[PDB]
Amino acid sequence: KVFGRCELAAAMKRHGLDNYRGYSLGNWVCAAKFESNFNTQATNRNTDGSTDYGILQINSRWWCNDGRTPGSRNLCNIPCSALLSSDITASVNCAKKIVSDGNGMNAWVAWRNRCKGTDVQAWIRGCRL
Ligand code: NA
Repeated sequence: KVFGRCELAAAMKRHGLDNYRGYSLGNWVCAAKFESNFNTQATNRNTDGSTDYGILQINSRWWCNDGRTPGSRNLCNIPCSALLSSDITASVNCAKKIVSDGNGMNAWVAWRNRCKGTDVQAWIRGCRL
């Protein structure tokens, strides 16, 4: 599923991401834009041989099982394929664990490089939430 911007903002807010670990809704929407372009089916291979899955490009190195990432963990206890669903529940549940791991949203290199310190409220502008 390719989410619309306000459509994803609503879904994230319903699933309690708005101000989760102190990160406002616009931070999450911004991260999703630059990680996946709001596409739940987005996959990208990393240089280390792990893969990033779904709207928030969650990494098989630590967070989900894809069966092809040697010496990797599955800390969200989910198949990485579950992170590609039209229903973002799994991605949001897993993202809550990631952002709690100690470095906040710096875990998402695209958030640090493209969203951090920017006017992230622009990403929820005009949305009925
Ligand atoms: Na894994």
